[PDB]
Amino acid sequence: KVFGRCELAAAMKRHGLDNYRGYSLGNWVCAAKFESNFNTQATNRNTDGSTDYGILQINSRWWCNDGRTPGSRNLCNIPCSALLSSDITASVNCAKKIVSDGNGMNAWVAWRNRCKGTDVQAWIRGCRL
Ligand SMILES: [Cl-]
Ligand SMILES: [Cl-]
Ligand SMILES: [Cl-]
Ligand SMILES: [Cl-]
Ligand SMILES: [Cl-]
Ligand SMILES: [Cl-]
Ligand SMILES: [Cl-]
Ligand code: NA
Repeated sequence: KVFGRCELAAAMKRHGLDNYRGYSLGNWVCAAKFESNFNTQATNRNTDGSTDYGILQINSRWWCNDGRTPGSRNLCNIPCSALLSSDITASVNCAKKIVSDGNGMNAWVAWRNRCKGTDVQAWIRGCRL
């Protein structure tokens, strides 16, 4: 599924991400824009052989099981394929665990490089939330 900007903002709010660990909804929408372009089916292989899955590009190295990432963990206790669903529940639940892990949204390198410190409220501007 390819979400619209306000459509995803609304879904993220419905699943309790807005202001989760103090990160306003525009931070989460900005992260999703640069990680996946709002596409739930986005996948990207990392040089180390791990893979990033879904709207928030969650990595098989730590967070999900894809059966092909040696020495990895599955801390969200999910198959990485669950992160590609049109329903964002599994991605949101796993993202809440990641952002609680100690470095907040810095875990998302695209958030640190493209969203951090910017006018992230622009991402929810005009949205009926
Ligand atoms: Cl957009
Ligand atoms: Cl915001
Ligand atoms: Cl594995
Ligand atoms: Cl594990
Ligand atoms: Cl599995
Ligand atoms: Cl959803
Ligand atoms: Cl933080
Ligand atoms: Na894994």
